[PDB]
Amino acid sequence: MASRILLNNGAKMPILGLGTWKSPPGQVTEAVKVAIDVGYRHIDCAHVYQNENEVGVAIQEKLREQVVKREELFIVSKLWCTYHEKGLVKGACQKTLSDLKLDYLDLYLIHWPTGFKPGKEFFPLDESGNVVPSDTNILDTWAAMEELVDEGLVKAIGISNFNHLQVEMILNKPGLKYKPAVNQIECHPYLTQEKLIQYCQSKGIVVTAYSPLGSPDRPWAKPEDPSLLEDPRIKAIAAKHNKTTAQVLIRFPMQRNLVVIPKSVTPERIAENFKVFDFELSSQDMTTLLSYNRNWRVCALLSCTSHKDYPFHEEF
Ligand SMILES: NC(=O)c1ccc[n+]([C@@H]2O[C@H](COP(=O)([O-])OP(=O)(O)OC[C@H]3O[C@@H](n4cnc5c(N)ncnc54)[C@H](OP(=O)(O)O)[C@@H]3O)[C@@H](O)[C@H]2O)c1
Repeated sequence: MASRILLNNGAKMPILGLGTWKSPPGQVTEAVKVAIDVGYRHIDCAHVYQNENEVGVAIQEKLREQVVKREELFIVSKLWCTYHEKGLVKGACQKTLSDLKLDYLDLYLIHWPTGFKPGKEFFPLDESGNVVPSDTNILDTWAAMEELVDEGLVKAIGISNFNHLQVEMILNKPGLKYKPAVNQIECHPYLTQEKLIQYCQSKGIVVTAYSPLGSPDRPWAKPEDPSLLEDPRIKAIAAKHNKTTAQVLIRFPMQRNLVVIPKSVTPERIAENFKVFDFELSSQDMTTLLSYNRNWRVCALLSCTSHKDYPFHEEF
């Protein structure tokens, strides 16, 4: 298992990163400092997580402390849906850069294919509860992303939560200047994503798997929901390999040539989750884990199911 994957912009991306959604602002600075101390070189961020300033304090301290060089870090952030307009993308990117204390991002993603009305609210509502869309389409927002590469603000651009028709729309864009480097999608044994992964990989797009542990801290969790970390079948694979269930769930996407971004703010778990470069799941184990697919999503963007660009009506 090599530690980095080559992207279609010629840069290398670490295959294991630290997620930061739901990491409290008073804990995430320590989480990121611990992560860099124990070997993580990739941090996954987003403006909508409301904690980039605190992530940036950790990054800056470790760069100042010469624990790591900027060229060795791979920092990812994401353009939120209320900034898809051509004239707002640069300022959104620069706010993220200012918060993270960076003068460039390694990778900047369109967070969702759905544009929303600009304004202070991240989910602007009509008086009945539906998301108010933007009329800007995915192709014009992609051209604005391409401008960020040409201005030196980001080294690579990509997409997140795009279905295969939407990836194809980008690839078929008239005048396309830069292909997406990455599609970041939910992926774990209950949402195995074979068709969309195959498609992206065949096009040279690297896939990043989010919520690899099934996001047990997601806000909308219901007791009745399936639970990866408690599934006795997965616990049995882990026991056979003398690893934790989380370590099996992180190694699984790595062996599919995916990048994976488990989140923790607990120092012991941050270190445990990185200790996945020293064992191998067999092909039988991989096929067994794939067999647990049930098309179950943590993140279904349920307030946006009538948006023209809602991604999850499509079979993949
Ligand atoms: N592009 C998108 O739309 C999108 C959507 C969702 C997620 N993401 C990204 O993907 C990252 C990961 O997904 P996620 O945050 O949904 O969830 P996740 O990584 O699947 O699970 C995080 C949860 O697992 C717990 N945990 C971590 N390591 C553990 C271990 N070794 N043993 C037991 N429990 C453990 C964490 O607890 P503690 O933190 O308390 O330790 C937290 O409650 C996000 O943080 C974000 O960066 C992106």
